[PDB]
Amino acid sequence: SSGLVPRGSHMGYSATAPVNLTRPATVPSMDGWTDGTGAWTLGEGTRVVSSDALAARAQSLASELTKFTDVDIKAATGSATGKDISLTLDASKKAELGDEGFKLNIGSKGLEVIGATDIGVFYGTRSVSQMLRQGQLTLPAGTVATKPKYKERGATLCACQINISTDWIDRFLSDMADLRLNYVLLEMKLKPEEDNTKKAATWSYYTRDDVKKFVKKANNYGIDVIPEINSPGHMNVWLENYPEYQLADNSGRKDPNKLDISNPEAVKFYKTLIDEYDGVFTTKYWHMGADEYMIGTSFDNYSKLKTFAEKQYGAGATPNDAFTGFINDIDKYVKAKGKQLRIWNDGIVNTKNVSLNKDIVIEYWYGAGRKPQELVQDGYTLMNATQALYWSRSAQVYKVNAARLYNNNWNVGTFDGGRQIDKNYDKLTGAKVSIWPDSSYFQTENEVEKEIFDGMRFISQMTWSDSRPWATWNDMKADIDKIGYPLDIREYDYTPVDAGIYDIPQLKSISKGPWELITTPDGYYQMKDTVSGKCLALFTGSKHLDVVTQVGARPELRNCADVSVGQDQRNTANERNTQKWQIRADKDGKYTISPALTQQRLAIATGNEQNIDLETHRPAAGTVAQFPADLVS
Ligand SMILES: CC(=O)NC[C@@H]1[C@@H](O[C@@H]2O[C@H](CO)[C@H](O)[C@H](O)[C@H]2O)[C@H](O)[C@H]2[C@@H](O)CCN21
Repeated sequence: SSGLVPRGSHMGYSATAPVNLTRPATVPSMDGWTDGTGAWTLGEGTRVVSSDALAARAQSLASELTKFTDVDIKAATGSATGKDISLTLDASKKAELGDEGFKLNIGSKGLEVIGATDIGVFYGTRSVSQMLRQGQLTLPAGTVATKPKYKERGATLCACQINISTDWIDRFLSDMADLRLNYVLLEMKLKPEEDNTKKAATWSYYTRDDVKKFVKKANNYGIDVIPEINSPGHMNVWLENYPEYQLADNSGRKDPNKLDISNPEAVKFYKTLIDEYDGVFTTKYWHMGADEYMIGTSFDNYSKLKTFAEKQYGAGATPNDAFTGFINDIDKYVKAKGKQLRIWNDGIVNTKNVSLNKDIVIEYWYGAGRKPQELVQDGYTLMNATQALYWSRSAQVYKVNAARLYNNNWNVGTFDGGRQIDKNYDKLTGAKVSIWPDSSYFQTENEVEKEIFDGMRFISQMTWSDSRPWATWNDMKADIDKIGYPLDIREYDYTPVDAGIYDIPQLKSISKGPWELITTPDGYYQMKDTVSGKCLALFTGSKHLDVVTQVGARPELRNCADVSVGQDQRNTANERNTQKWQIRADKDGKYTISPALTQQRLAIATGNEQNIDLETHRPAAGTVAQFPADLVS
């Protein structure tokens, strides 16, 4: 017989270790590891030891490691033993480590993590968590120091028109932290509450309380959450109810997507929104978008902007000048609030009388138009937001192919359309992936989460390490899978109730029930009415992005769709996903039911809910309808 038995190494340091014991992988990679003698084992009695200042980081790391390892790991202050993980903040090491980098020393003093900042220590602890959560509790001795090549590393998350649940955003933020990603551009609506903007409080929106909460979580993770309110284009969700601010074409037809930048009350409305955001985001940036103002048309159809340009910026001024002038004016405005402005690059147009301010960060996604190398020559600060790093729920042209990018040698200087710039350009800030909803019924947010996994690891690797230590993408993939999600994602209770037969009094206006609940692979439920044999759907109402956003829309019974299939079944996506329901448990015990696509909450209508949509249609009082959570708590 083989005699196979667990090795069962003693906890702490051992001078003996096999020469080729695996060093568990991390993402980002920690390049330039220097091997030392022996190995260190996490085991019974191992503690995370730190100063008082780092106590919170130590306690959190101990708790997490206890969960992953099944060993009771406690935090402590005072002296560390070779059994222990030590956290050290040494701010004198800024040259070696920078604002975000860290050093690991693994040896007879235990596992030491050193950073020059709180975020640095935290980022070192992410590698420690990654290394210890792969079923191996012995780590080869040695040392490494690592810091990110680029300062901004992250994602555009367009939580726009449709709502991305705050629970999803919290998970997203935990995933970003695991991956040492420090940037999220969040295009979203913060619920407008002043008399002069409140008619734009249509769904999707986020409450001030909800934003304050995820910004606080982000900041603890070293993540800069930058808001975007796109302007002067893509303004439908803001101007629908304010036709007075919409731009009319030569024939007098207004577009709810277009802000009239010649109307000073329209510009003031935009600035009012900036002021509303300022109370809840902590970032020093403002992103105003400036993409696709004239999509589906041209400035020739808006002669009024030419007229405005000439008045404002002198004879010969063009609509491009007026557009750039609006950008420069928003720059002036947010600077005076201590912020730096950011735009999308298609906002950079050929001007005559006005020139675009060079203190504006350019996030470059669109390679038609002024080329990267040209902007380099100009001296602009640039972030790589290539379309190669896009996902869309509906536009299948936009699915990140991490394999292809890894194998083809993309790096952060590889701008849109494969146009290379010097990756060491001293004003290249970094790079990001971008997560766009577009026609939104094709994929649930949970399917989005599954799909983006590989691409998030790819961008993490190339923005921090800018190296390819895995021989191929497939080698990377095997290690990223072994590393897995951070604790918070593993803990999220996607489906808190068992499949089965339920009485659901909230649904009595639809059927007396009972209801058969079954779970879906994306972490939702289908709810079948045992009376009619049909399934509950949120199907009907006014939409944005082909998803029902109408506050007060009522659910309905429809023939049962097959909820067991994946997102490649595009032909049935709408019937399927309109039949998916998210069930959450209260603090504590009570359950809420939300349409998976809309992320509003079912409630019995009282007739006292207050919202712009409800001024013009209300569900019959006492019937069950969807509402944003803030109108029904
Ligand atoms: C920078 C970006 O690529 N802009 C152009 C478009 C994206 O447009 C956004 O669409 C969302 C809704 O999905 C918002 O309305 C936002 O204001 C727009 O900027 C679009 O998502 C994406 C891809 O479809 C391809 C082109 N970009």
